[PDB]
Amino acid sequence: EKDFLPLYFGWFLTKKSSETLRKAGQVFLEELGNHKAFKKELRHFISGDEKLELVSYFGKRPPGVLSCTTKFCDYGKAAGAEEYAQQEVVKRSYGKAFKLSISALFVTPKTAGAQVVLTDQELQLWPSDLDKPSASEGLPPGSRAHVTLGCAADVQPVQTGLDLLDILQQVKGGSQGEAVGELPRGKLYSLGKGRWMLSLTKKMEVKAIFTGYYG
Ligand SMILES: NC(=O)c1ccc[n+]([C@@H]2O[C@H](COP(=O)([O-])OP(=O)(O)OC[C@H]3O[C@@H](n4cnc5c(N)ncnc54)[C@H](OP(=O)(O)O)[C@@H]3O)[C@@H](O)[C@H]2O)c1
Repeated sequence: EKDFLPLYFGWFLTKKSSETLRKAGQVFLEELGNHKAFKKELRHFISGDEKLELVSYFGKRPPGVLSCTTKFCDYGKAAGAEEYAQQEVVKRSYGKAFKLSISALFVTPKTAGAQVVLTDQELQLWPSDLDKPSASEGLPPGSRAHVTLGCAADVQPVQTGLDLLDILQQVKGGSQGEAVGELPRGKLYSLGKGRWMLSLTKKMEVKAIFTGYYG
């Protein structure tokens, strides 16, 4: 027989970079929740019902260290998972160190995350797979790349990547609007339908190892 694969592949940030980014994500959620322009849009954010504390709202958080997922394999059950694992480049890079560039932080009524911009070599570790779900269109590859920081209670694993994909798809169409504020890290935007994106002024470099997760 052949040996079974991980739940997923990806970069797994260092203790430091996880701690460094996790705290940075949590400062953002308070700055946002405590922002007037934000408090103006709770009607589009939730359904019913006062000021909301986003850090408890996104109550489902990463147990330990943060990670950027490349290919979710589900132990071989997922499509293209098989071809993706035998790629030479995936085998070349398994165990190698990497640095990732976080260009922005976002929030929607479902997820909080951090956009990841992959380099050209890192993009080679991105699955150029056949069966793109509606969102992938239009955006350069690797755009889906992110790190999950939080999810609302009843939200499913895939949504974080889709939330970012929907947002970028809108910036694509030029519906960003103008920056409605200058958060301490950078520029803020309201995209409607309870969507937001902060474009960091100095992009955050985190160090990580490309490996697989089983658990
Ligand atoms: N013994 C245990 O059971 C144990 C112990 C410790 C921790 N855990 C946690 O339990 C989790 C198990 O995974 P899960 O049930 O949360 O999600 P999952 O479906 O098992 O997938 C795991 C990861 O893959 C990504 N993913 C999930 N669905 C996807 C899809 N349709 N397309 C692309 N990527 C997808 C997500 O990463 P992104 O959101 O980053 O894209 C997610 O964090 C692990 O993440 C681990 O942290 C479990």
